[PDB]
Amino acid sequence: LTSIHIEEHEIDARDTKLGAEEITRDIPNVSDEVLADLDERGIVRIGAEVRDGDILVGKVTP
Amino acid sequence: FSTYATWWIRQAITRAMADQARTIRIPVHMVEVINKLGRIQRELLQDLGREPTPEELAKEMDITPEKVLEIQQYAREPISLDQTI
Repeated sequence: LTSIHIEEHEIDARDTKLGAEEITRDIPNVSDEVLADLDERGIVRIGAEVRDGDILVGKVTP
Repeated sequence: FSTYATWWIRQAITRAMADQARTIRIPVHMVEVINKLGRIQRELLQDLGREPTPEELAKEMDITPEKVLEIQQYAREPISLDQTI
């Protein structure tokens, strides 16, 4: 009776009047260990098991 | 006095509509671009048929395509809280 449940998570970089949003790995005030599942581009590598609190997309606001 | 006052009526009305029409303040010299953007976007919607692109808008206005993005975000008239969705 084991099922597979896939939750979709959508986010975007829209150019707000302040500056321009970016989907990138690097955030200033974070730890290194949490920035692990992500690659250089700022998306998680495929098949990485996620705990509630993990980063799915690295995004930055101006 | 009609042909004379036409100036003052128009200039007063449009000078008011520059300020008090929007919730957020935007000066006449920085809203005229939004009004004319609206007008020429209506013209380009009428003539060519489809929606024109910020690049082509910036080619029409003769500006940096990162400014027409900045002026649209101002042109976003704000939305209410108590709305049935």
